[PDB]
Amino acid sequence: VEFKKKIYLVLKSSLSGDEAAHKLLKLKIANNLKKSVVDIIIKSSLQESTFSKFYSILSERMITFHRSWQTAYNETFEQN
Amino acid sequence: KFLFQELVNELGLDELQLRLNSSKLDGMFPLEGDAEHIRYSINFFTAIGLGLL
Amino acid sequence: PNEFMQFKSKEVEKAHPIRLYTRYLDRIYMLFHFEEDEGEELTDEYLAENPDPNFENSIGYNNRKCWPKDSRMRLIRQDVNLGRAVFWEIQSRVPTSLTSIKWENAFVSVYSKNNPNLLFSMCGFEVRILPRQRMEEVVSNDEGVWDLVDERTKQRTAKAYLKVSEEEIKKFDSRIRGILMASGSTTFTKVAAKWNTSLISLFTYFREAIVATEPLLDILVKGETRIQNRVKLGLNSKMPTRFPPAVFYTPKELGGLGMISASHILIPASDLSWSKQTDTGITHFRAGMTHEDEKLIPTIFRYITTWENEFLDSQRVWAEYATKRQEAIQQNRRL
Amino acid sequence: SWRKGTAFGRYINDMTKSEYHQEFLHKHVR
Amino acid sequence: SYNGIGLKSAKGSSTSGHVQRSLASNNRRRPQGSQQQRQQRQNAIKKASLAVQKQIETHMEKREIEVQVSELRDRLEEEETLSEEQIDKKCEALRAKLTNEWQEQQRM
RNA sequence: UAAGUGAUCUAGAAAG
Repeated sequence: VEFKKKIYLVLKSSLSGDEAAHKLLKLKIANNLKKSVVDIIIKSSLQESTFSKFYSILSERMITFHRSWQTAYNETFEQN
Repeated sequence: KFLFQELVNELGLDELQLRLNSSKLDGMFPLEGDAEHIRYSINFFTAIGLGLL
Repeated sequence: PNEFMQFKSKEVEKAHPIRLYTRYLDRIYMLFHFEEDEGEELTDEYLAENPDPNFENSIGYNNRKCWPKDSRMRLIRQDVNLGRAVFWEIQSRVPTSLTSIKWENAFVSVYSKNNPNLLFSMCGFEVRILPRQRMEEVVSNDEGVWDLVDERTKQRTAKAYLKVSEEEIKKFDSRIRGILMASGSTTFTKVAAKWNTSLISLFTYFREAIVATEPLLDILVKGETRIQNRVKLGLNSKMPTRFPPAVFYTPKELGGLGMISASHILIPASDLSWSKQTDTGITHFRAGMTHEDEKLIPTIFRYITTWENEFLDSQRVWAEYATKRQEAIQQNRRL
Repeated sequence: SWRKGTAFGRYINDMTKSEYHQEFLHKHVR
Repeated sequence: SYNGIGLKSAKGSSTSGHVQRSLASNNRRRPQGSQQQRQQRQNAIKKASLAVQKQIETHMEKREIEVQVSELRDRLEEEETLSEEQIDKKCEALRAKLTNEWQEQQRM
């Protein structure tokens, strides 16, 4: 629960998506919750009025970073 | 529908078609008829501005 | 009559060089779409009129100084000449006794073979329009970029990167300064309220375009810290440990101040010497408004719908409204 | 052709009257 | 500052002036390798695609003859042919025999 | 042939 909150805060505290992405990567989150993190991000996106370039950029960055995050994004898509 | 709209807006129609053509696309674009089943997909894609149906 | 910048036909639109025009409040915005022949004519008439042996006139040119070297208008002997020539022509067109159209107060941007970007300021923006076809690699369209759509094809034909104009930044800074001064008498809550107002104005006006301008970011951090020191100075404290972000960013309901952070942002600080030449991907993040025991205060920028989203969204919802109005008419009901 | 159709087709020792001064005022008023 | 990239100095800024490297930098470090398939596809799409040659051939041919001449020169200059007549005669022979053979070639 | 090492300002007293 608090993990989720933390993630949300990290998202919000950024200006542009890139910053947010950087912050999330710094978090050092293990392969376990990467999917969960992605889900959280998605939900946050949903909460807003409209789709933001921000979230898209963040998604891109994370995806680029490590194969694990690519997998997470995929599986999140499947879940959706 | 929304997703497709986004894609078209981003990539382009013909370009999009080319891209998808390169991919498999079983559920979106079935070629094997399956008895008035392509009708469904075809119908749905006529709802938005799409060709090749 | 025409709608804003529509045309009865394509032919009429194409007939003249002067494809678009708008005078936002004593600041005209003439868009010309020359052909090679026409351009040649213009350069000829001007250059013959006002000669120069070297390139020469490239210096004393009103470039967009906010943008980076290979981003802003490149200085081609031809294109620059055309630009200057165009300006001269325009000046000739208006009588001097009526008004002062001095080159010094005129930015001329050019798009061509050798100039891929197309710049301008309007309503205190700086907008670098760059078409998709000219871009070497279309990356994930960043934030603070408007993907423009061609009306015919409905494809994202061109991008428009957005900075905030230096002038607007200066104005903002001045506002902050104003707030700061005449506050020895003023109480903390009032000060913070004023600052909040200032910030919301600055964003809600140009929302998306803050991402780009590093100077504006700097101002926001600097300004915000100055405001904080107005409180902290007020208590003759002015000290980090004893003003944790509780006191500032907590709302007025809970004994806070209601200060709205546009601060705890990580400031994108790319390689300053390279960044001047070309736009970099943001590489290194500087720490903006920091604190000991860093609770990640959310910004304000995330909670304002960025303009492009607002406008696409607007188009959708208004379309929907239109459709339902028609439905109402057909059904003969009050929608 | 298109350029035809317009209406118009083709030091002082006073600190209050210096070119710098007037210019400055122009700059710093609006 | 650090690598052309830190803040000029922490005084002024009104902050730590702490300077993280982003972790999108790894994305900007390897976007060509990550999005190699974007260009790869494009490349694939356009991946299918006399006088000089004649001149070269001619050179080779004449050159060959000249090699024969050289060889003659070698044989003469090394092994008992101090006179100029020997050289010239040899050259003549080369011309006759060589251009005979090459006439044959032409005929074929 | 596919990750995450690192840069971290301040700082309180008088009189007004």
